[PDB]
Amino acid sequence: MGPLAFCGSENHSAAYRVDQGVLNNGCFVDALNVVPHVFLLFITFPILFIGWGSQSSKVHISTWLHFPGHNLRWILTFMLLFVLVCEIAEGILSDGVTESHHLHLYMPAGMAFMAAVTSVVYYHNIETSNFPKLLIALLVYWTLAFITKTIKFVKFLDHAIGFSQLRFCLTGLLVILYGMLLLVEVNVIRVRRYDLQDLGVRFLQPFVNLLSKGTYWWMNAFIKTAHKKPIDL
Amino acid sequence: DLQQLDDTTQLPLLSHFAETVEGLTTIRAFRYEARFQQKLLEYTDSNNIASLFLTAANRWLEVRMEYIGACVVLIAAVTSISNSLHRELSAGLVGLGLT
Amino acid sequence: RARFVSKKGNCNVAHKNIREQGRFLQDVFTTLVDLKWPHTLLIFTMSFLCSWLLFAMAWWLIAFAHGDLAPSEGTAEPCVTSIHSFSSAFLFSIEVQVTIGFGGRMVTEECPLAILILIVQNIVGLMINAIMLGSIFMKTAQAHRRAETLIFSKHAVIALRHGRLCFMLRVGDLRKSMIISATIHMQVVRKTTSPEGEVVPLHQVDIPMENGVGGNSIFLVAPLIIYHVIDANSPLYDLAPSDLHHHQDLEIIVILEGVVETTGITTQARTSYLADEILWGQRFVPIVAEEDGRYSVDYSKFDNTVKVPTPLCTARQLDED
Amino acid sequence: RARFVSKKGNCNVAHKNIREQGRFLQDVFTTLVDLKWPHTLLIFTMSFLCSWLLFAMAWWLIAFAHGDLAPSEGTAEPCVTSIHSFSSAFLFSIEVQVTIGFGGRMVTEECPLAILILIVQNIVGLMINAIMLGSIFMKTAQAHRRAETLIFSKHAVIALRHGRLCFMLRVGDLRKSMIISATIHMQVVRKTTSPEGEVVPLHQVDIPMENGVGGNSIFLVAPLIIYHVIDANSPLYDLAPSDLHHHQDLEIIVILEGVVETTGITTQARTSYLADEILWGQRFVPIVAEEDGRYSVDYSKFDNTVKVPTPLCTARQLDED
Amino acid sequence: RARFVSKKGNCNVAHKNIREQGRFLQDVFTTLVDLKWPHTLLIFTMSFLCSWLLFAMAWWLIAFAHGDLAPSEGTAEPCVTSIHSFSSAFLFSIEVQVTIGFGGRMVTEECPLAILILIVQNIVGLMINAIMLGSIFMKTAQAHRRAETLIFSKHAVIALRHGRLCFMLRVGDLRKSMIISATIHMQVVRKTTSPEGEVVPLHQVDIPMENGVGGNSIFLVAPLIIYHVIDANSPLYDLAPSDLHHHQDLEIIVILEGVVETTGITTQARTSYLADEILWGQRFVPIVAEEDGRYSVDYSKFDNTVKVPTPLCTARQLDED
Amino acid sequence: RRLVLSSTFRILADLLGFAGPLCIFGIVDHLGKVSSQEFLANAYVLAVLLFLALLLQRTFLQASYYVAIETGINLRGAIQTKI
Repeated sequence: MGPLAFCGSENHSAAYRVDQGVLNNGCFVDALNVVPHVFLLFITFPILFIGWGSQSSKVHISTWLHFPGHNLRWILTFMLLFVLVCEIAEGILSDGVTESHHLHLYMPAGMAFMAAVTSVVYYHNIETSNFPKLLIALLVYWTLAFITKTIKFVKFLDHAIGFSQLRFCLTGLLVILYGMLLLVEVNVIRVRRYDLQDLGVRFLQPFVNLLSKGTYWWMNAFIKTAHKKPIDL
Repeated sequence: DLQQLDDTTQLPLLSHFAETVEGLTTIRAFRYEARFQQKLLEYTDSNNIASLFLTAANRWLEVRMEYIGACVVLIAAVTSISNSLHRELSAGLVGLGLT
Repeated sequence: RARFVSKKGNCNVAHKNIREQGRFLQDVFTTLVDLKWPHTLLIFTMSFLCSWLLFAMAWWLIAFAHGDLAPSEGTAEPCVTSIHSFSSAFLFSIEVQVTIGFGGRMVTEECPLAILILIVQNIVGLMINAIMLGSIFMKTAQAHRRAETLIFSKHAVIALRHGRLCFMLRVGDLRKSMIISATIHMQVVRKTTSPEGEVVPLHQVDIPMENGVGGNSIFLVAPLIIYHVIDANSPLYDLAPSDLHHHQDLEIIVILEGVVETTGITTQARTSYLADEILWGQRFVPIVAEEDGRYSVDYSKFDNTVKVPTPLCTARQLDED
Repeated sequence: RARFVSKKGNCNVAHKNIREQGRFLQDVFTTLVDLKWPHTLLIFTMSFLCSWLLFAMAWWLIAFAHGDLAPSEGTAEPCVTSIHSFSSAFLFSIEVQVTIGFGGRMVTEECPLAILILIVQNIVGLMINAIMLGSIFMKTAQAHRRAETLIFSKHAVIALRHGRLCFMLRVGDLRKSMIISATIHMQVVRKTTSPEGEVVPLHQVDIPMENGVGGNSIFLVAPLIIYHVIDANSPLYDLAPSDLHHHQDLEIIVILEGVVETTGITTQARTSYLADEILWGQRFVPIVAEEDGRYSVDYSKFDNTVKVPTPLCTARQLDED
Repeated sequence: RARFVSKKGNCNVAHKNIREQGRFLQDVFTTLVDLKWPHTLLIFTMSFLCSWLLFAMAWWLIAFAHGDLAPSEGTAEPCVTSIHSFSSAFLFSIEVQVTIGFGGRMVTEECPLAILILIVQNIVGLMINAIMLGSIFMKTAQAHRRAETLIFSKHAVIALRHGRLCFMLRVGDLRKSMIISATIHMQVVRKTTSPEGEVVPLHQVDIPMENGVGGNSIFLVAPLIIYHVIDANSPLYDLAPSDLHHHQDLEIIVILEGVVETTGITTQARTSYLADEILWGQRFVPIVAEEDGRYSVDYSKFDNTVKVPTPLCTARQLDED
Repeated sequence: RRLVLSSTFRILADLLGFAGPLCIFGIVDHLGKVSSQEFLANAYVLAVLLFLALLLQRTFLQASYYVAIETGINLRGAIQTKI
């Protein structure tokens, strides 16, 4: 409704001020929060655009090796996407009290939403290529996101607003899951360092992703080809 | 078509059982036992792959139908709260809507 | 029924089940200039917008970290002058990375972090200027667009010259740019079988072009007739006149390769012929005329052919009278 | 009477009736560097003036649409500072697209449409900088200007060496830049007729260069004598001494192809010979001399020839004594 | 036990005792683009930082030599405006050499030495812009990254076709970019001995590819089977089936060379085969299928092979029944 | 062990079956006339919480269903070979 500020346009344009304790500003700490999400979003859309995103325009169309930690990353991802959709909602109900349009409450987890979705599309296209250690962009993302959320958690501790705030319990749950993603990525570093047999099997449901094990996306190509032809033995 | 695949792999297995109960003295007489055991093993592998593909097709249908069944709950809940916040549904009939 | 290469030179191959996607990932440059043109302008614009917006967020971080986006201003001089928005920092990153450099927003010597982020913005921006402008010049500079200005005959023929049967076609050049070291590979491809039982589905075996040396090199200025004389070691030795029809497994492809004299980059012109595109017992017309001291070739007459009397037998059968 | 290639290497072909103009339209780049030089500077200047004037009209649209060309000014800050004419916006588009960027006219953060038109001006201007500067560098970087620094003999000869008749000519290099993989194609072209009745008007058949391997490769440092020994499978086997005169249909063209070692781009040097440019029974003089530990070739002596006694008969007739 | 080339194409050579380091010093450019990538970004960044910091010290020398770094200022106008630190001169050298040019620091016409150091900064900065951006474009533009998108067979075979033994392997192309003039050199390398006593340790002798002309050229669109028929002049004439095992001194390397049609720069794909990688008496499966008017090759089926009955003897022994 | 995988998928699916009456209680207890207690008593976020909980309930129920079918199919093949 105003010019879009990122912060408090009101209070005679306060809270842009850094003056005393320089990392003590909440606008500074969500401005530090939004930088790894745009780093994955701006390193990952080039390599996924150039390596899987219609480089092979219709002519790629088979053996699927899974990296370790495979159920754990996707279940911990759905915990992250769940709690960060709660961050989008708890940001926008805190913004909607006063008509000033504070964009620090919802824009950084909107970038984290796009970063978590493109991180899982990065993991889904970095397995089944089996280039195994082009995951060094992804471990950089869990280090920088875990670092800036621990800075946000101890700066929430220094204002002593704790366990009454849904933003506090929200950010503490994000603090423990970002270190959980970092420890399963260093578990991927742990085995060896920087196969499954597949000879005309065609039933992929033991060895696919956890989401596409759960909602069966491999079978969609069979029901697409059933309209082409009656299927055989 | 997957159902037709399931019945066309169901009948050679049961006729193989009905053959091998009938000519058992001849089949044990030729000493061909491991080979017709292997023919049984091939028939059961074709039966298990066709029943598993009919299973995964039915599980595909049920996750897509219940995902759009969950959209019913989302849309009817948001029109019940968006109409009962402003206009008058008298704040009890929304429990029927949600239930 | 299904042709291998098209008549315009495209190849009808599907490439089933390429599992090894990491060898596609290890190379980026030929994959980058491999793309169709609106994907190239999309990766051009979004690579530049990605670098400008990410360095704009870095300048917005610097101007927030000094508190210069606070309008409560005392006397301490900012790290970059006259930034009080994010979009002013986006304008400042557009002034830095394009090196426009207006000067109402400019860097002062207060922040050393602004100097180091200006250094790494100038290095990353010069590097993507080198990669993206050389990539778009190598995109527009290839000579796969040359190859349909080297038009072949729509119908190939087979006729009799010097006693023997010669498989003839004609290829024309449409501009004054000559092609250095124009090489001809004529490949007859069909499903053959070994005598020991090996069936190969598309067996590309070459026939030699009859040149006069034996090495395949032509000088395409005027449109000239490429002819391969069918000999006993050639695989067209048992070709019938009745075999030249549809659904006969017989495909000739003609590969013209050379280097364009204007650009300096090499090219490959390819065409195909189906079995019913071969006219038995016919030959071309003379298309070259002379007037006022100059020669003239007629490209309206280029696919024009004429019936001649030939015997209706194989070249194996023309060793037996 | 009418020669095929000129003595300077240009070809006298007219190219009648090219109907298919859409295949000229599908390619633009080889058509762009195909042009003669003042058309290239005209398309260079008018492409840049076209982009600057059209984006100048876009900035004039933006400054009219905010009302900043109205001199009745209150306090609301303009989208681009200090534009109050069309020609100030033309100066502003010249500051943007060349990235000069003076700063008396500069963009502020009021108009987002000015930011998006600045983005698409910078993308379109960087793209035409890449295309037009690489196109003018590929225009000036070709080696068709190399080929008249590879001067051939003005008169070719025919003489006797090792018992047989050899068609001789000499080709000189004029600078210290060597030519990697110098290939020779000598083509004798005339109107021949088939025994079955096919008359072909300019039948380019090659004679092989006598090398010593059989593959045509020379090392042109000193000017050396290219010789093709006339054999029975060569088409100059029945050449008379009386046939070497004007209006005899006989044309030899000599194609020197290679790649320049300085530029890295390939070249093609071509010459021709009419039938009265061939001197029967003559040969060249030795032009190579040694002094003070170095060798010396004489380019004043380069077309100098000498009469020798040869028999005045064909090489077919020199198998019959 | 020790292979010559790897299966991925790298060569296992150590290069002992290269004493002549001055011939490495006389060339810099192929040594510069020879390096691995973080050394190239280190020499890129430190070359630019070296030139900016050295010219920044030259501007700091000029501003000290006029006394403009003295804050005791009268009325005499400085040589460069608004420099009062070293880091302001570093910002001024970054404004000059990148041609950003903000204007709060700018050159005035008082000092002629500032004009001459601005001239030599602009010449040296334009020269290192040309060398470093063209060097980083030639670094990213090479086609040694192409060569593992040209995948060979993991196992080579030997089978019987047209009566004779042929050494077979298959090579696949993974994208729609065609390779112009694809040449095959198959070299069998082992330690051989002369009859006169000369022992050579890695004797690279080539076998010819059986083509149909005799010249090695293929048209790799579909993956095709390269076969060399073992003849009596080939050095695989006395090869046993029992010899195909580990620690047998026998190594075949297959060299695919050509030029990429997208980039225009040439390439070389190489693989090797050890003696236990050769399967005796086997052949490939047909991998090419046709559906809906198009052809389809199966890259999951690409290393798939099949046992066939062959005699277990040498090709020397197959001239003796 | 595939049966206890199927059963604990039905334990977690039927644990997520008991979100709905709590969501109905929260939504129409809000309609009688930021801290966490106000955050779990807004009916729009409580409705989309019901949507995600029912979504996860349905996919865990069908995962329980599939792995029970796969255990019975490997049972049928094993005892047909034993018969």
